[PDB]
Amino acid sequence: ILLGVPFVYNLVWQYLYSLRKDRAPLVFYWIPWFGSAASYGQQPYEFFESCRQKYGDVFSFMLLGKIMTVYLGPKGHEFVFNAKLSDVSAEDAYKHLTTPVFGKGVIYDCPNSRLMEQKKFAKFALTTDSFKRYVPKIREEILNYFVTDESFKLKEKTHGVANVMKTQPEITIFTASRSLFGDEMRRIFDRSFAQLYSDLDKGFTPINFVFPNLPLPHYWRRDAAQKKISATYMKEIKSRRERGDIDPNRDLIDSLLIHSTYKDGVKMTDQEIANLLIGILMGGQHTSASTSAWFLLHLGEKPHLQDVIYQEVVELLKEKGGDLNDLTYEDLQKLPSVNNTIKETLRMHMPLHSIFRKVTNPLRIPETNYIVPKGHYVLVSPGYAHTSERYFDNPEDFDPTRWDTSDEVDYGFGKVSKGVSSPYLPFGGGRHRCIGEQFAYVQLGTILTTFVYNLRWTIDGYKVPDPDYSSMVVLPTEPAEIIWEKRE
Ligand SMILES: CC[C@@H](C)n1ncn(-c2ccc(N3CCN(c4ccc(OC[C@H]5CO[C@](Cn6cncn6)(c6ccc(Cl)cc6Cl)O5)cc4)CC3)cc2)c1=O
Ligand code: HEM
Repeated sequence: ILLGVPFVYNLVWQYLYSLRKDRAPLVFYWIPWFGSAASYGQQPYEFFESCRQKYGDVFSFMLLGKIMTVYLGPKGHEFVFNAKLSDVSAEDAYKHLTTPVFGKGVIYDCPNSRLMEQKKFAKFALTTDSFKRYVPKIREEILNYFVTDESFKLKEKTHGVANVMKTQPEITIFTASRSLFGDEMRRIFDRSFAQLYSDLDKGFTPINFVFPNLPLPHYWRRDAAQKKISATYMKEIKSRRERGDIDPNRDLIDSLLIHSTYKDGVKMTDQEIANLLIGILMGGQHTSASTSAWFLLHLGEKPHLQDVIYQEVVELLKEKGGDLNDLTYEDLQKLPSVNNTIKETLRMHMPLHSIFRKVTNPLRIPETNYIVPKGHYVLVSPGYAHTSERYFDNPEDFDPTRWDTSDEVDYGFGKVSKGVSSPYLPFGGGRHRCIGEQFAYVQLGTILTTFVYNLRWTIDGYKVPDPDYSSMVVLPTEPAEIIWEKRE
């Protein structure tokens, strides 16, 4: 009867909290501590609506013992994405997840001042010039999946059925490796190095937000996975240092080697660079492999859209008389089917759905008397707004064409926007703004252009998969496959 005992107190307390006209409204739930982890972790945009139809734009909900004050729409964007440091912490929300996976010292295992420069150091491999050297590497890597991978084998076969839960994560990590990390880190993925990243993934799971370490196999296998992979990168670092092979514009390992001394002259360690390398590779590999998976599916549901984005690239190549191997970075900038498709795929399917900070001193919510106390979490969600009749009409319609017809601030890593209020914020905003956006459109952009150029495909049933949210990012439920045929 320690069933009534918690029930009666958590129940009676749930009503207690109703009183305070200074605390945002809270969603009801029957389980103590567990809260709405059910309804939210399964379909959270419905859940958001199922709360806005009741409470408007501002509200809260329990989540595995932790409070999550929400704020929808461009006003929520300003409230969380642009909070300054003395009220919200982005590390105190993302720490227990990313750190055990990437390693100490970097990303969220350091103060914000540190993180700001790591994002600056990174950006030295993310320039207009880098992207020109990456396009053909990324492309040729793709084509090498098309010819050597059992899902395609385009030099033997002419029709097939490729799983996008396999093709895209492998193509994504292979193209990221080959371009960001260079040829030896890519050649070393022949080995089931991949198995080590599989071991690292299975411990990069939302459950880390509460259970980041406990004595289980995939926990210790993740710990060991991070140790083996950093030391691999720590080995590439040492081997190109002592070789004198540090080329300040080529890879991201280079660029990180050069620039990795802080404002106060303090020096990132060899492992700290390796960990940050791990985070970068893993973060970008998830969010990019997802987006290419979806725009592969959606183009298979509306195969007309492969033909738009196809004819666009042959008009450019016919002006160059130069085949696909002569399709450059600046040519990506002139193919708006590709970019709007990616832009649309990111509207319909932003990879992160919730975005947290934790509250570090009481924070007054604007035009309310609600104050978030030290202890609760804030949650923006550019995703809700990405698929609301409020901000886009026919959010259901995968419409790449819909994309036709404030100055700046620099927190540390180059100039970003001061404006956060756009309904469309796939890459976030503020000091935690993403730095791989333009890079992602070079990847997704070459994946996409290469696929369409060689492959025409459909998806059987014209049923686009339902989305899953068990995981760190949002992915199609399998069987998520594509029925393809060589174009020639
Ligand atoms: C398991 C039981 C089941 C019933 N259930 N019950 C509840 N839930 C649930 C709850 C919460 C969540 N999540 C979803 C994921 N979410 C989340 C994911 C990523 C994230 O990322 C923010 C930061 C840290 O990681 C990166 C991701 N990234 C950004 N750009 C590219 N990747 C990041 C930033 C920088 C670097 Cl270097 C790497 C990375 Cl990974 O940004 C924040 C929140 C938290 C809530 C999912 C399911 C369930 O599945
Ligand atoms: C389509 C692909 C991507 C999407 C949709 C995406 C999304 C996001 C979002 C929403 C944030 C803000 C998180 C917050 O404010 O809480 C963010 C930040 C970030 N992203 Fe991306 N990202 C993508 C690609 C990448 C890639 C390829 C990389 C690395 C090469 C990367 C690295 C980062 C980093 C380092 C941050 C900084 C977070 C911080 O400063 O705290 N992202 N991203």
